[PDB]
Amino acid sequence: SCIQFTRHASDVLLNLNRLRSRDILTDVVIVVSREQFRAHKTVLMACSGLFYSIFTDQLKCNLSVINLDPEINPEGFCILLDFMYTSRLNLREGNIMAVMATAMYLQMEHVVDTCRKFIKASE
Amino acid sequence: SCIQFTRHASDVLLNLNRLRSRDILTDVVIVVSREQFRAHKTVLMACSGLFYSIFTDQLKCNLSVINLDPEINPEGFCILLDFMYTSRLNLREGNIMAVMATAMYLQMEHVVDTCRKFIKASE
Amino acid sequence: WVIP
Amino acid sequence: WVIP
Ligand SMILES: N#Cc1cnn2c(Nc3ccc4c(c3)CC(=O)N4)cc(Cl)nc12
Ligand SMILES: N#Cc1cnn2c(Nc3ccc4c(c3)CC(=O)N4)cc(Cl)nc12
Ligand SMILES: [Cl-]
Ligand SMILES: [Cl-]
Repeated sequence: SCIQFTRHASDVLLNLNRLRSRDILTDVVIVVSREQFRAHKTVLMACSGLFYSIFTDQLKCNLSVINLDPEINPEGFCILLDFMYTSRLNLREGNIMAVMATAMYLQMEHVVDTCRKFIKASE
Repeated sequence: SCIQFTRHASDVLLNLNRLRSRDILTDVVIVVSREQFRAHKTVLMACSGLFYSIFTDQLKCNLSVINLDPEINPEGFCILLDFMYTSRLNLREGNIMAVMATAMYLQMEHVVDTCRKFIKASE
Repeated sequence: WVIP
Repeated sequence: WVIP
């Protein structure tokens, strides 16, 4: 018999992104080649099958630094990290291949789906 | 020129609630009289003006235990904590006064609004 | 607020 | 997915 506040989940996510922008309570740095990205482990796990696996691991759960595979593109990661915190995906002709490869690695199935559909439409 | 995934914010919140249920990466215990509630500081701040103030404080940000005012009802807090993590508010005739008082203390304006409207309709 |  |  609950009532539901429609905008609540979006409002929560907006405030989590504000915390990220101000570097408040971030507990991990994701290293992608020469670039570093600070984030909240809970948000990363909630969005990515890869981070969910990493941070449920009894040893990796306590690491402050995670190094991604050297084949991962920093811009592709940046676009996906922004997506995690906003629901908005900056998908462009110039970045779609990097975004899709990064989303496959991060196990972000909905992003992979759409990248596949956008590529299929251009061929 | 971004695209947006409609269900993303709800999916994030669902996974944050799963983390809470499994006690994964919870970093604070909220003590309400004889009861204890584990939560994620980032979610509490994102939902409550009171917790946003508490956890941006340079000393309180590092506390693992927060004790609420003894006038706060544990069931009212429990209902609001569930709301924070799900967007669903278990508002009942028997708990509405406790929920509204707790929401005023926690500075959760949308919950206060609706409690006020539900009370006005019954008088 | 809605009835979900 | 939508155009926001
Ligand atoms: N507890 C918990 C919890 C935290 N996060 N999380 C999940 N995170 C996840 C796992 C796989 C995938 C995605 C997110 C997006 C995607 O495409 N795949 C799942 C579950 Cl079943 N549980 C949890
Ligand atoms: N950074 C950050 C950040 C984390 N959380 N958070 C806010 N949390 C908040 C503050 C006040 C109120 C509510 C939530 C619900 C309500 O009724 N009042 C606000 C801002 Cl402006 N910023 C942030
Ligand atoms: Cl996804
Ligand atoms: Cl609220």
